[PDB]
Amino acid sequence: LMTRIALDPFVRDLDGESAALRAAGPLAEVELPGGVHVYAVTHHKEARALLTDSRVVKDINVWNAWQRGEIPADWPLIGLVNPGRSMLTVDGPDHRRLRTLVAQALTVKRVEKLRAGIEALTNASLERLAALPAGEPVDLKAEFAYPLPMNVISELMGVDAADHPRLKELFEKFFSTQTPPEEVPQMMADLGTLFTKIVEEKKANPGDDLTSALIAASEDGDHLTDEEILNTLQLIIAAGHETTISLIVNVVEALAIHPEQRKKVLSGEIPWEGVIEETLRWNTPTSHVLIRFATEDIEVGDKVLPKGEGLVVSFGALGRDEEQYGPTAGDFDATRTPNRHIAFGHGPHVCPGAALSRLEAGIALPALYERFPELDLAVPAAELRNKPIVTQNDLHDLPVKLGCPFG
Ligand code: HEM
Ligand SMILES: C[C@]12CC[C@H]3[C@@H](CCC4=CC(=O)CC[C@@]43C)[C@@H]1CC[C@@H]2O
Repeated sequence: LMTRIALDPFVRDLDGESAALRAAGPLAEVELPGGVHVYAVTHHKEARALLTDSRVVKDINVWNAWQRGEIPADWPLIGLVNPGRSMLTVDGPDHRRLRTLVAQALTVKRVEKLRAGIEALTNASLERLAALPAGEPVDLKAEFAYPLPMNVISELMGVDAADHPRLKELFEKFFSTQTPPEEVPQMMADLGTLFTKIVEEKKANPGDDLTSALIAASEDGDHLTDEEILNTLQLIIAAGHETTISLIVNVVEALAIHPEQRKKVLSGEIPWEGVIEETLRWNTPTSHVLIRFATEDIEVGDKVLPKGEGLVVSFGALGRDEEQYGPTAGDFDATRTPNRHIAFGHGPHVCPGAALSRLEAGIALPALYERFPELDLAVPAAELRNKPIVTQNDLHDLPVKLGCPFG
């Protein structure tokens, strides 16, 4: 086993961390912030295997370190490691019960119906740009990427829009490695009190949206506790806004660095669905997914994940496995045709909202470059920088000069 790798909480060099984990694969020793030792799978072939192995589980009571009360309650990463009972944290027969009404609501068919809505919100956001003074840089993150998927997923769950500025300011702190440990459990307090408030707004006045579809259904021949709903709602609002925002940003960043490919994208030669997929492989929004545990020793290539130890899937590292995609695994090629990446997961927990975000991004990007065909970065590509979020590949801002609307 190669030298232990300590995930930098300031994300000063993601591309090199990823390469190191690549080198230390298939299974690498890793240290999470606060000195917590866990292992990490960093190869494509082997990550598929562990994700479909029933010996690898989400029950934290299987974690040696947690049995032995070694994980501070004040830990910054506790939010991710132990978020409570939901689809995310259980397995096998118990899992299917919490997933099913959510997996049905986000199929290609049942999400096609939201398109009208997404075109609406995009075509608006575009109006608000250009409404800004031309010539002067704009943060494409704050003005376009952030609000769009939030609005969407708010609509989907029927969340009141007057809680947006408050939800923004809370998720900011949840993800930051530089949020002060004494501040943790009044942030989590207020998330809980925020989500409980709007769940009761829904019981009082049930709408057609998915929050209410969970409420009515539980009462008859299937499951769903008062807590399981509340936890399953946080999961859907968090996962479904964070990741997709980053996808959009990252697509825009990729086309900037690769302008020959951008030229062909804008002309139609390369279809947009190939750019979005390649961006997911090459520069996934989710660098690391937290937390599984071996029920017993598992062979992993020529190493062993010892029974009781934590496991991380390093999607960022494995997104450029040359064993999987050949010698060009390190480069953005939007035409890379057979492209069976796992940015969305594998086995039982694989993303149920893949089709939603593929849809949001496949509407919003071509809309933006139809309106602003000259749009390029306002800063050199190397000055762009990751926010301090160890699991996520999030940029701080994306300043661009729009360059006059040919819409
Ligand atoms: C670019 C966008 C996205 C990426 C890269 C992404 C990635 C992932 C990954 C890797 C997982 C697996 C978690 C694990 O195996 O431990 C996952 C699970 C999940 N994602 Fe996504 N996701 C995206 C968008 C969304 C959206 C839009 C929604 C909801 C509308 C969503 C909801 C979920 C849920 C509910 C789970 C848990 C499913 C389960 O545990 O069975 N995600 N996502
Ligand atoms: C844990 C969590 C649900 C699961 C989310 C997590 C944000 C990070 C994230 C990104 C993914 O790619 C999968 C879903 C996860 C792992 C969310 C933060 C709050 C919410 O309860």
